[PDB]
Amino acid sequence: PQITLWKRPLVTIRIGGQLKEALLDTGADDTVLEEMNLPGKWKPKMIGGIGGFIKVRQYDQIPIEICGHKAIGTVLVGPTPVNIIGRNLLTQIGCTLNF
Amino acid sequence: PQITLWKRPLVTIRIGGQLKEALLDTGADDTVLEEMNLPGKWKPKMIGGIGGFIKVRQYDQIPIEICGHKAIGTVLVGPTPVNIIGRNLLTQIGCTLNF
Ligand SMILES: COc1ccc(S(=O)(=O)N(CC2CCCCC2)C[C@@H](O)[C@H](Cc2ccccc2)NC(=O)c2cccc(O)c2)cc1
Repeated sequence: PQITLWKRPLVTIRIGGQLKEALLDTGADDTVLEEMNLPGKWKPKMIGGIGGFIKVRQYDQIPIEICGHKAIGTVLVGPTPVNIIGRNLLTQIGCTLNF
Repeated sequence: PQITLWKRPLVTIRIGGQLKEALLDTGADDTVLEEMNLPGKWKPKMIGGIGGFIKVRQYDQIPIEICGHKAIGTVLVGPTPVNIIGRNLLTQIGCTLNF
């Protein structure tokens, strides 16, 4: 679809048979989800945002269906204010900015 | 134009006699610029993201040129690591997400 920006670009994603709302975030390098349980080995990681650095858990090769489009990639889990879909997966679903 | 997301969506913006590189950021409600001594009235504000909150100065009705598109609106000025063009100005240059 085409998504305008007068409202937050929130979409439904499917991860582990759970539906969640996530924000399409072109300013985010990474995909970062609020506290949740995911299967597999994780590696501790640190990432930086506007307010400083946080600790997150890195899960690789995780499938997510973003608004009907399939991705399989790195998902970070941690204390993000909102679930965000970043560039690593935006590229997988063929998302571009247009004006 | 169409901007892919393989790399950070950085573009040239103009605010007075300052050209700067800024992120076209669909995850940002508002525009946040690195510290600069803009003229006129402002109000203090706190904004939050990954890592917590920072203190900014909100300036209203500031003209910005973004990739040669004209915009005018609210700009938040403070100790951000990166210049951020938020949805308030993205809608004004006609910016959409497409996939
Ligand atoms: C109200 O206006 C706002 C409020 C918040 C923000 S925000 O910047 O915090 N922010 C708002 C978001 C924050 C997360 C939850 C939803 C709200 C915009 C976001 O795109 C930032 C941009 C960014 C990039 C690099 C360094 C610092 C910031 N990305 C990131 O925080 C980010 C960058 C690179 C890697 C990464 O893992 C995350 C912007 C405008």
